[PDB]
Amino acid sequence: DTAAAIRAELAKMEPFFPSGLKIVYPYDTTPFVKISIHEVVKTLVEAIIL
Amino acid sequence: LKVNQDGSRVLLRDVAKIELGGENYDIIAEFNGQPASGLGIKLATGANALDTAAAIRAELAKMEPFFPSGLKIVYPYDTTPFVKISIHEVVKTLVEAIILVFLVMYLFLQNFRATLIPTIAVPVVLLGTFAVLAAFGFSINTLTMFGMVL
Amino acid sequence: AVFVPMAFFGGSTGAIYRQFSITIVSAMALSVLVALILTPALCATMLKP
Amino acid sequence: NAVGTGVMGGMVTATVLAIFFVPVFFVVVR
Amino acid sequence: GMAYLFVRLPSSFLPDEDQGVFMTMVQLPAGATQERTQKVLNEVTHYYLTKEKNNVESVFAVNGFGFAGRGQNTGIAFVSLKDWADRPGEENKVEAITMRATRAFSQIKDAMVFAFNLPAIVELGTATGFDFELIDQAGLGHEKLTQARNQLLAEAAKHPDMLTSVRPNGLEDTPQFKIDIDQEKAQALGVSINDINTTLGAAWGGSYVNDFIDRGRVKKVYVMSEAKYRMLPDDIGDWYVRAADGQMVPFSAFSSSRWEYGSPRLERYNGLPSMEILGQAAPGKSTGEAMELMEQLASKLPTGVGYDWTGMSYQERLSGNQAPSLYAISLIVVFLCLAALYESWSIPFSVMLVVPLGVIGALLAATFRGLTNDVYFQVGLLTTIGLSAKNAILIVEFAK
Amino acid sequence: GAAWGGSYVNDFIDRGRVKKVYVMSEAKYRMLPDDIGDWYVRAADGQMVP
Amino acid sequence: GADAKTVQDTVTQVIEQNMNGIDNLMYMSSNSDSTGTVQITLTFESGTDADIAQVQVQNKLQLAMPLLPQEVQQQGVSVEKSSSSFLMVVGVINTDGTMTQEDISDYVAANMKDAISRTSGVGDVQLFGSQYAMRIWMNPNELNKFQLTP
Amino acid sequence: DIAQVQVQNKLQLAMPLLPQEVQQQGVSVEKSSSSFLMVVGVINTDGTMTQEDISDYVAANMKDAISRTSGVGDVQLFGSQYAMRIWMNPNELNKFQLTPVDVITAIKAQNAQVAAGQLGGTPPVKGQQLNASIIAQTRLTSTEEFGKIL
Repeated sequence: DTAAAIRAELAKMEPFFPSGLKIVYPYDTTPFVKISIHEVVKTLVEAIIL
Repeated sequence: LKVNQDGSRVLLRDVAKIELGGENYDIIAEFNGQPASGLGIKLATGANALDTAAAIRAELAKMEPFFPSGLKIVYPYDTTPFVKISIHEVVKTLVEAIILVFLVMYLFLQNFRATLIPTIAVPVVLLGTFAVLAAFGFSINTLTMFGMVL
Repeated sequence: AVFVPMAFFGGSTGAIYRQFSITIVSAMALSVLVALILTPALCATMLKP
Repeated sequence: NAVGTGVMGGMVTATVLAIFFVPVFFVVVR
Repeated sequence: GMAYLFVRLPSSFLPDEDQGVFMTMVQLPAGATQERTQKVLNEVTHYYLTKEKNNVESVFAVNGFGFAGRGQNTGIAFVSLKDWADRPGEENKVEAITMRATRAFSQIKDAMVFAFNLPAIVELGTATGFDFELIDQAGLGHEKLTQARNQLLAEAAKHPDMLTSVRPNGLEDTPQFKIDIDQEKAQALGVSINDINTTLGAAWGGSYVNDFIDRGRVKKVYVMSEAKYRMLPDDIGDWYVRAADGQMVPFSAFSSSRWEYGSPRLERYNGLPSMEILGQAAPGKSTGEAMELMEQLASKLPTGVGYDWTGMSYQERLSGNQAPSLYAISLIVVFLCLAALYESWSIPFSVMLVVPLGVIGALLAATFRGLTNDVYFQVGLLTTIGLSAKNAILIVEFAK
Repeated sequence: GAAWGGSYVNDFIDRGRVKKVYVMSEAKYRMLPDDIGDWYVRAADGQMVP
Repeated sequence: GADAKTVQDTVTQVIEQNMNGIDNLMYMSSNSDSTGTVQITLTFESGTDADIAQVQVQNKLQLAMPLLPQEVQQQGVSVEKSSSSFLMVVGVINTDGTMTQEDISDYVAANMKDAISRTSGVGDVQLFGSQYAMRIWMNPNELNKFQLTP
Repeated sequence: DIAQVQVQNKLQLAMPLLPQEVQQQGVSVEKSSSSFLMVVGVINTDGTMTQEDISDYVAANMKDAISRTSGVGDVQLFGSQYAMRIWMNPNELNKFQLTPVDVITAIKAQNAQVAAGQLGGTPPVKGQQLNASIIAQTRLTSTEEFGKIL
């Protein structure tokens, strides 16, 4: 939610940026949580068909 | 401010009018054209019941005795009588809805002895209701009292 | 089921639906329990045929 | 007023109606 | 017809129930004086006391204290109506009284023509339209910030089809006497830039110096100079400041003046300068309808200019977002419990079908009298749904 | 201190945003010990002193 | 005696830029009157610890307090659990002309308000008028004669 | 939270003891975690920007916002918001016979908001019709205004 709402403030900041300013994302704990889940809910589904 | 050459002295008094005035003369009010002052009170987020006003007329309670001649508290604007008259005119609504039921009750089963059962059942439950209430924080409100009758 | 499921204080208004949706369900369960004992108890122990 | 009104209005048309339809959309719902 | 009568019947939050109390706000123009405003507050107290002495108990007027603005320019008037009883017919009720007055103070040199009731529930009257905020997301200023506010207020004022009453908030922009010290022309004159300021400030703004005990109570000591010597520009010169050399020097000797422009109420929203825009939905349209437009009209605005919603338009509301989801559940769990003691999947239909019957009366009654679709009606609707199912249930039950 | 460490003086508005004013002296005049001498300080009498 | 701009740049900003890391916060709506007053307001999600919030802000302000001019500090800052909408309004009047707007207020400010503002009178108390203060009204002419500045 | 506050107040019983330079900088107390939660970087798609620039575009437009949102704790800004740098030349200074002290003293009095009152305010001479605020010195805004200091 913190990061959820970090890309909240930045959300609307992007429109008034001058030429040459491009946000870039090195380092990020997000995809983990995204891929940590996915690759579990799958584990749960499969354990069902199984 | 300075001791002058010719032996004399210049005091503040000599360069300025000196009197007790307000810290700011921006706001000035009248209660019916008569000059007056007052207390513009508020609340603290999620403050307490009228208890606030209950306890505003607590401090003022004992202040009145040492007031000089001419000082009379007056009460323009007040959320109190509402709560007082908002209740009253509900508890009445609740009582009446009882006598009302006692009647419809009678008009169907002629029997001051039966008609008395639902007469003993409704109050009971209401009582028990403020109970379960408090248990969840909710207070007797000018808004909680409706759902009571409804 | 029609009362309770509103107790969802959802929004600046739940500020009231809360103040509401419960006051009734309570009053109700009370009445249901009440109406379960005492009432049957009274109407059973109380007056003429 | 708000409270009561809708309460009454609805209650009347709910008694003189449900007393005829209920016996119906019950039989029917068989 | 139930759905019809239902979509027809309009909605609100809570009823403005007369609270034997209410208040009228007074607002004069730019650079108006405490005297001038007071003429207004007087014309206001006269009304309630003369042409309405029958309903009004007492007026409490305050000159120099609005809901904003503050200072000699705004006024408030806490009114206290007579006992509820001694005020029969709707004619003598708050809505009427405030109405008459609004139309009354209408014929006066300054927009204060108001008075109103206590928004149903203190601080919680966040249902009177919308709140718009214009932000200065770029290096722009008060110049362009407002300069894009007039330009927005136009686009919306032009088509009163989906937007009504779009204005700003007391920003005004009155003149200002700009004094400009000619540093050198003074540094050269033998006068410290410090003695200059404290002299200009102590004299025209006031200076909180020391404290002192006045009857066993600490209070402040202020230095400010008599009124007569600071009411007019020219007066700036009357002031002399000591020089290193030893002799006084007038202000006019080391400074020029000139009227400029500023804003007696610069504001901001989340760090960035801003400007608040208020307004009403539109005759027969909900906030949302009125808003989608407001977001568009802004897009036109210069670059940097941006927006956001505050209190009274930060959320989306009941009938139109809330109830249509929870109402689902209420009668969604109904088809449950109605199986927990029936078991048929089809039989709980009967009881369900009743629901509409009562809703028709409630909607009917609702429409006949002035009444609107609000919390209480809502509240009532549910209980109405209950009683219905009640009767139905038993009938169906005993049947079974 | 003002010369080799920096001195946070006043504030100023730079595009409608308050920011700081710093006094520190160019780099070239504070990279080496000997440079300590280059600095002169006023005297009561009126003339500088290394 | 400071203009909206000097009090927006000098105070409003040094206090807005210092509002960071604050648990819950929907937005802050600042102002800056020509009156020489500012009034940042912070709003928190419903149910947010009224008290802990009322304090977080009264401390992240300190990381800025020593930055406000000496005149604003010497005045004093005020942080609190608002409500913005009075809860009652006692007025005090002169039953005898022995009092006045200037007087009545002060009799209040120094004897009624102090008490009522630390009772159940939660939030804040707006005093319609002002406690007395020693006013020194300088005369430039006189001052200039004796060769003195404020 | 209560902890995050206790410490931010027992500090005050000391704050007035730190030098004026540390206070003028500002102290920072907070609910750390010591271990970043994400790191957005901002780059120059065009050479029109630079480390010195990009940072500042951020510091003055992106961080203030992101540090009072859900961006709980603190936000480390990789770089620094601009600031007016005055790079003194000792030789020059010595020639004109000036020390960094005159330079500071100079700035402090030529770049600063000064509160002057208004026209016809608070307690006015009855009959006044105009009421306007007075504006005096107002903080500098351009590298250029600073260059003209005397």
